[PDB]
Amino acid sequence: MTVDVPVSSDPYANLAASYDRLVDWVISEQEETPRERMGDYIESFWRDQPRPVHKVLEICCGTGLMLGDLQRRGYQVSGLDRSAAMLEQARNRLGTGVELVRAELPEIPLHAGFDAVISAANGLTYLPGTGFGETLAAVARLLPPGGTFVFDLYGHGFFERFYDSAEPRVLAVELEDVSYIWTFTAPPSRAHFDVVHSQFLRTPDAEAGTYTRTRELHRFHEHTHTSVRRLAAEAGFSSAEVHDNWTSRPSTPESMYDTWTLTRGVLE
Amino acid sequence: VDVPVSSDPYANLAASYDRLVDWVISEQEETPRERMGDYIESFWRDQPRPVHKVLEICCGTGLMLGDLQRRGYQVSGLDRSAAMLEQARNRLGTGVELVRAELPEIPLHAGFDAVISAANGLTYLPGTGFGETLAAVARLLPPGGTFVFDLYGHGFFERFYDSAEPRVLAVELEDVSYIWTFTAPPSRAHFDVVHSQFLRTPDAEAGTYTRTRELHRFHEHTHTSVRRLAAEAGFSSAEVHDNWTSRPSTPESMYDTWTLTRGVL
Ligand SMILES: Nc1ncnc2c1ncn2[C@@H]1O[C@H](CSCC[C@H](N)C(=O)O)[C@@H](O)[C@H]1O
Ligand SMILES: Nc1ncnc2c1ncn2[C@@H]1O[C@H](CSCC[C@H](N)C(=O)O)[C@@H](O)[C@H]1O
Repeated sequence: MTVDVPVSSDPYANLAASYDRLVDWVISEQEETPRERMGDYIESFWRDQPRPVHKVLEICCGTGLMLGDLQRRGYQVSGLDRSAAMLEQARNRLGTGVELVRAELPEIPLHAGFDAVISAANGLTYLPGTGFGETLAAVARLLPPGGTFVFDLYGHGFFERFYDSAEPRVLAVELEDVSYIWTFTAPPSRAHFDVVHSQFLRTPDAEAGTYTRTRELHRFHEHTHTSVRRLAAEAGFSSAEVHDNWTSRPSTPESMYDTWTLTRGVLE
Repeated sequence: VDVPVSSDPYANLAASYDRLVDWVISEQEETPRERMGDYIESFWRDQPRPVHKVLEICCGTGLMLGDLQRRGYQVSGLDRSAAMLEQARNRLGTGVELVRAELPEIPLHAGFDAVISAANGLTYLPGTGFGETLAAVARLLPPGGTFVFDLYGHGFFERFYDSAEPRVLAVELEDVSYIWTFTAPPSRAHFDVVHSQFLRTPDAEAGTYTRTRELHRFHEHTHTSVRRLAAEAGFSSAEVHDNWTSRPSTPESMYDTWTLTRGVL
């Protein structure tokens, strides 16, 4: 339909069952960092901090790809996501002993503290500026002095790559049992950035060649370096560094993904 | 999942083709039929013999023929696709002669003042059938009669077959979504596009689509080859320009427009 696709309460509800396979493709062809290398970066940062990390929360934990990596390294992990469908996959991966809470950021209905909080593979880009700042504030209240918060965002280069003309760009891939078509549009103001995620899955109990299309609107926000630094300071983080895509290289106007390392200050 | 060449690659596309052409025009530099007709008419007005009877081979759904019909020419069409010709018969009416045949066969029993082929149908012919088609067209024309057609230019093959991984292009249109995958063998003897098409399923609940996949197999005919085959067919002149303009053709051209003139016997 040429008419606009509305924003659903859970844009991942139809994707959760095929998400892990799609991640494999984004890692191969769209520079997304493997969760093992994200974990290596996170652990290296933690090892530079004076307080040891044991309890870890991931917000926007999705199907648990990042949490599963940390579980295998020996951490006591917990997850939060707004999508029941994603969390069902995470439950299968992590087992029944891991706490997984369904909540929509900036709400974090957890009272006990964590030694560290993370968010991998760009979930925080779904938050508008106001809710992003409130999420940083909520994460700060879970951390002790010196505790860390490590997350990624789409970098400036992502927005310039996929929103560079009045005419929308289209990206597609055909995988074994699913075809995806992504159409990227943004308002003239560029206040947010939309992707229509069209997914074609074979229709069960139907003649060969039959597919069911579902469409979901994924609405992204660019959080600039200057805004992230301001909101981190407001939330009570005494330092905030950014690097290019889970490496030690500087973040630049070309970066496709930015990786933020925040340290909680000493004022409660 | 490999796709073979169908006898009619356009059978599943004919019903959606005119709308797809609107998108190619707005995004892939295909020339509107009115501007192709303008170019053709300007070329004809440089010839000493007036043009009235016009045949288009690879006439498809009749978009080019409809433009010339509007201008007053007596038009005829040839295409191998019954599905495409059904659309052409709707646009042009029942009085226009439309013949189903696969080039190089042209089963017609009278000549034309001019022959055309618009929007790159002749790129589906390999070298041998392309040369035989030029020979068949020459035999429809009087001395000095002209043949105007387009081909994919060198820039098209460079743009879509240079990457280390096969290029994928896509769009969602009205009731149909397309994914195109561009591959070529190492020999580069031909150039393939797999046309993966999701078309709404009639009488099914909303969101049901039927996928069909068609192989479109293209050939690059170099300028040297075209001039050689034009000479062999009996054309005395053969000029090439960039995409239906008077600008010269270059290695960067996406579309080449050929203007051939039949020689004297
Ligand atoms: N406001 C919000 N509150 C909670 N979860 C959110 C959210 N906005 C997006 N998400 C979640 O962000 C996730 C992004 S996909 C990333 C999943 C996982 N971290 C991984 O490494 O693969 C989705 O599961 C989505 O449901
Ligand atoms: N060998 C062949 N013989 C006859 N028609 C052919 C052919 N190879 C390709 N075609 C036809 O070439 C057409 C290309 S599409 C172009 C259609 C029309 N000239 C227009 O201006 O839109 C299709 O209709 C296809 O069926």
